[PDB]
Amino acid sequence: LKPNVVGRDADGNVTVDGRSYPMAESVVATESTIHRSMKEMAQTLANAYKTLKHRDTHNKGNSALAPITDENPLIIISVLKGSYIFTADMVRYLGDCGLPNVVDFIRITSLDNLRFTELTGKHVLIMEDIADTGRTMKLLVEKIRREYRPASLKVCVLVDKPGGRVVDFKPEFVCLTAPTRYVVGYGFEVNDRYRNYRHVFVLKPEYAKRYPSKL
Amino acid sequence: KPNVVGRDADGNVTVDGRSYPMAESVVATESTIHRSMKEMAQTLANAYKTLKHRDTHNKGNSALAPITDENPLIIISVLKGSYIFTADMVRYLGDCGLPNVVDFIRITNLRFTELTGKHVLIMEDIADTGRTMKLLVEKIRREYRPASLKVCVLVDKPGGRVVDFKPEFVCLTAPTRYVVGYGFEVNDRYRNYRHVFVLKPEYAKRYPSKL
Ligand SMILES: Nc1nc2c(ncn2C[C@@H](COCP(=O)(O)O)OC[C@@H](O)P(=O)(O)O)c(=O)[nH]1
Ligand SMILES: Nc1nc2c(ncn2C[C@@H](COCP(=O)(O)O)OC[C@@H](O)P(=O)(O)O)c(=O)[nH]1
Repeated sequence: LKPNVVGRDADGNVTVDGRSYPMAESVVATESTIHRSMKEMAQTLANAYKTLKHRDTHNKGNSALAPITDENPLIIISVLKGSYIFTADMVRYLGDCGLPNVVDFIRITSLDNLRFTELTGKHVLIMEDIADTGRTMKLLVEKIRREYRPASLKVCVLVDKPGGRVVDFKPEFVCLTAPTRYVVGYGFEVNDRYRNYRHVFVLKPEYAKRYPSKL
Repeated sequence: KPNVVGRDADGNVTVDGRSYPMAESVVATESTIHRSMKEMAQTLANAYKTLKHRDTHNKGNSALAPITDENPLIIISVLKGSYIFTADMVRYLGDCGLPNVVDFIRITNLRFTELTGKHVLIMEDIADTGRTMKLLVEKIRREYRPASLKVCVLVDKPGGRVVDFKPEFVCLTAPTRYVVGYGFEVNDRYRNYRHVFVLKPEYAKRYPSKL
């Protein structure tokens, strides 16, 4: 939550706190902005699920609905790969707000299904890093809904790019909004590069095909 | 940054006012964990910074290439218990200026194919008996043939060693007890906690239901 300083070096490259980022054209959101919006999002999510009830799978002898506890946590589906840093930070923030949850990962590239089998009648939250065309999440929502029929199925995204929509999809929860540009940093990649950066940047167009070689 | 560890009215372990009824005791608070990882990031950095390996960015070049954004350090992370640890770690690695990329493998899966002649580092949450990592190391070394293959762990429990395996890099050393928090869990519970706790034995079988 430390305040970040955005500037330019002598070469004219975008710098954040003295560190130069030659691949960046501009700054979408510094680390401070990102975590501030995730802390408030955690509180938003906590308020939305705190008093909710879903099917009891801890005790199968019970027929009544059960509140969200450690026995019957919120089911969080994290979308590999870009969402793993976003998810790691968020679940800890959710813990601060006292929201019981468990995470299973799925790998989608428009492939690697869930290990969880009890999603029926459960409150499920999908954690995706970014929504652009909306195709990835639209396909994922109807797939999860058809195969499991959860009590609820909402989507939380770190970054939303509404200007790039091609289908009818709206994330219930949105941490940040970005312009219709290719962004990098904090999960966002260019052939797995720049993923571990602490800020979200607009990528220079001349860096789009920087690393075409197979990893 | 430093965390206040105490006890509430019921004798339950508390960290920063928040009670943890499942905890027997605190292994390491968030501040300690993060301090260790920052130092480990520096250790890793100084160990790979000057290293050189196969250039796959430019296959036209036959000479070895330094670790750059073109040819990054290959990091293999093990789902699921190691993703939070890996998340924090790669960022500290970014601070220390070490280019790296991460692929995940689930064991209880690698999509990267070009590890040959590359420096590879495995990020694992815990090493106990050593069986999990000894098997993973041998599999990679014969099915990818890397230039180097070292393991970095968050928690080492050397009193649990029953096979021939010693991780090159260790953040925290713990006794032979079952721990929860910060990646470690019991049936996926308590994984999101910011600290590592010794679990009460009675809580070991608290969630027998399949997820
Ligand atoms: N780095 C980066 N990637 C983007 C961006 N916008 C879209 N992608 C692709 C994909 C990310 O996932 C990883 P990958 O598996 O695709 O490599 O997300 C697809 C959904 O946004 P969609 O368009 O709704 O389907 C962006 O601004 N930056
Ligand atoms: N929460 C927690 N988990 C632990 C602990 N000790 C070991 N594990 C997990 C174990 C495999 O667990 C299967 P999974 O559910 O994680 O997939 O991993 C041990 C291998 O590293 P080993 O060295 O070969 O024995 C511990 O103290 N606390």
